[PDB]
Amino acid sequence: EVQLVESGGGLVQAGGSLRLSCAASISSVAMGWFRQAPEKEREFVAAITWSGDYTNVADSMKGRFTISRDNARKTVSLQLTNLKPEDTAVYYCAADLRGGSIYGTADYVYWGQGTQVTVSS
Amino acid sequence: KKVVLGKKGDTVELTCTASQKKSIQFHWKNSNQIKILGNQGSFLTKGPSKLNDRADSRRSLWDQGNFPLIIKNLKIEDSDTYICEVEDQKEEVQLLVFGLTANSDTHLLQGQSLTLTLESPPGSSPSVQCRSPRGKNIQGGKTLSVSQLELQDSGTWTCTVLQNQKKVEFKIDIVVLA
Repeated sequence: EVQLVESGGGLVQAGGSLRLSCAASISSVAMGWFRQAPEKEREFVAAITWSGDYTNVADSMKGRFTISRDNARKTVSLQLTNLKPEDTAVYYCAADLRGGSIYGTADYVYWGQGTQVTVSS
Repeated sequence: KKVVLGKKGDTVELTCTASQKKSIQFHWKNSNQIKILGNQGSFLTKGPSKLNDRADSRRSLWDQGNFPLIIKNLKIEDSDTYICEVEDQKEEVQLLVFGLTANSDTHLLQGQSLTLTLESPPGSSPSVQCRSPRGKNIQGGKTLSVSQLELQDSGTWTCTVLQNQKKVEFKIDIVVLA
């Protein structure tokens, strides 16, 4: 059992930057971020291996979004830059791929409730 | 990273070459840092693993300083960064596996729509170009929609995937009935 609690969403400005955080309550599992807008499919955003040595940011978001983690604090973080109205969504933290590749599968076991990001034009 | 594309169900060979034309100690690992194989064989002897019995090298090439990683019967989830370490050097290879399917198992009728879908690793955004049996070229992203099939569309379609400046080609047989 793992608990995931997101924080950092809110109402932000187009062109701005925002850092989201997720507090877990482990240092041995992959973690990821996803997002879902109203009446649209949930979308993979980014993943990071247990050690933090490898990351996988979605091709369409590379060079705007980055992902990091802190195993001592049991957190994973998502850095958003140059925000667009199209980035408005609930952003979800996820954890545990049962050892799978962060480049090969997105079938995470544990999921947070999500934090709302709204980008004002 | 070097990028290599693989086809679902096929075999892929990830090359690794040392500075010296001779055998020396090497191993391959995945991005999770699990060792896969090396000079003394497969490391995957500790329990069930994703790559169990599907990963090999070409032992006969090691004395030429070539230490490839071969993965057979590819799954989309084999997509990963694989790291070859030989002595003090490490080479990273990003494998991306794709599969091509149509939205019909048996057959389509003249006038029906066709959806070609490239099964893709998470976060990839390939571009796809397909050529019909008539010779018409269409292009788009992971999913291509054709509005209506003609009898002349019955036959082998050829589709090329472009990802990270690398290309791989699929062929798929579409049958259109009258």
